[PDB]
Amino acid sequence: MGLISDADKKVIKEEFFSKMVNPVKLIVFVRKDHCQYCDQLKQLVQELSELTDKLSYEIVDFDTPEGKELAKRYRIDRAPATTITQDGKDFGVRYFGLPAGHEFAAFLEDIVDVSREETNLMDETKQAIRNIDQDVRILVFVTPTCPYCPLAVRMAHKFAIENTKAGKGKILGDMVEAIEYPEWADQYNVMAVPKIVIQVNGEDRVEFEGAYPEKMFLEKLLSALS
Amino acid sequence: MGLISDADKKVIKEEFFSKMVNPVKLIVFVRKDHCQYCDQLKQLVQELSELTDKLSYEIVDFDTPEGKELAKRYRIDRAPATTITQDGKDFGVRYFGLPAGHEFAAFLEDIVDVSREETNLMDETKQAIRNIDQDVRILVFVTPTCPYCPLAVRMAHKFAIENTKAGKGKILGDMVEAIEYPEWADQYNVMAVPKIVIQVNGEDRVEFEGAYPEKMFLEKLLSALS
Ligand SMILES: [Zn+2]
Ligand SMILES: [Zn+2]
Repeated sequence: MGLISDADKKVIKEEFFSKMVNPVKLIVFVRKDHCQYCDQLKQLVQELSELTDKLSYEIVDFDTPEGKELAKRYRIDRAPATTITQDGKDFGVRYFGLPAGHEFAAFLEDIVDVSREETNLMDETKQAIRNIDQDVRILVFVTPTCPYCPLAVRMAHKFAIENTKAGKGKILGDMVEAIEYPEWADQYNVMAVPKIVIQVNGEDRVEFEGAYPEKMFLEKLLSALS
Repeated sequence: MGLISDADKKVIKEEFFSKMVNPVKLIVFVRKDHCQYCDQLKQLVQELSELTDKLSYEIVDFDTPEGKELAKRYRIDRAPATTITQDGKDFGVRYFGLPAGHEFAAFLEDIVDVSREETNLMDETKQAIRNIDQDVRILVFVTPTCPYCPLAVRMAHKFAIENTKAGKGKILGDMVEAIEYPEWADQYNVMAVPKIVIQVNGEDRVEFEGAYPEKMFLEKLLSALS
């Protein structure tokens, strides 16, 4: 039932989904082993798609040969994962795990921006991001209780949307819910969050902790591109 | 080196350790397998004991038959764990994992209260806590980035100190650093923190999320004692 209260539904419809333009499809990858919150993720996306005719979803079994083929196409290497697409078009906007806590609002805002295919990034930032031609993966490790984590996840996602808009689609912005991916978090000594890891061509280049303002965050990414 | 800066040392000495009365001994349990931050914990306690002659420590290897005997005596069932004692006397004040983030200040405050063998708990709360005669274990799951988590950990620890003072010593207040104990956190569906689990006689009785004020927190514990 109410993973989303009826009062919440009204707010979501009025303050978020009323701003949608193009149809968005939530492609969710799940599996049978080690998916503690997979059912919650499943029901969340289903309840959200009932609030508007511009939102749809597709549940994919990562364990199947079919799911593996789809994942590869969407550059997904783990499950649970959700990529927010514009009618199936990959925008590099992904969430690994459950978007709980204030990550929920970031999830909704991401849906709107992919739908609008634009962001509120500063002009200078947009110019730089749209010029990036290298494969970049931005991992943003977060925990459910983290006031500033959403800012970092949204920044990574705005970068991905703009690069996709430019026709490159080379930036992957990945929110990673640490509680659900302990081995991955441990790999990067994640304690304080948000912890950001920028990889270029599959190799680590820059790692830092904290939600940095737009200008400083951009600077970090550009420096990793050296 | 500086897990603790020299400026930090001055603050610690002046605002915390200057208030100590009786000697405190930090008994730390470590192991070889799955102790990612064991070395950091080790160096932290060693650096802290250098700031005052009223603080000492003892590193115990949980893997050894000797360490297992000591752990049993200190009611420790996992490693890494640190119990804050008054010259070796068990006060039910434990930390499972690294006291990073603002848990560091809570760690220092706990050292002072065990040293003083008293707390700032309200009179009514003290009266009720000192009367508890049942075995109670309060688990407080936290993450490094969690503004209100320290409040809950300190409340659990103040309860343990008072019950020990009363001559009962039946309350165990356990801070559990979720990142380091994922299996344990998963067992209790820990997402939002702090998540509190109150067990009486080894069995779960009450589970809730959030730092509740003193009165409400006490109410929760008493209700589990029914
Ligand atoms: Zn409104
Ligand atoms: Zn001062």
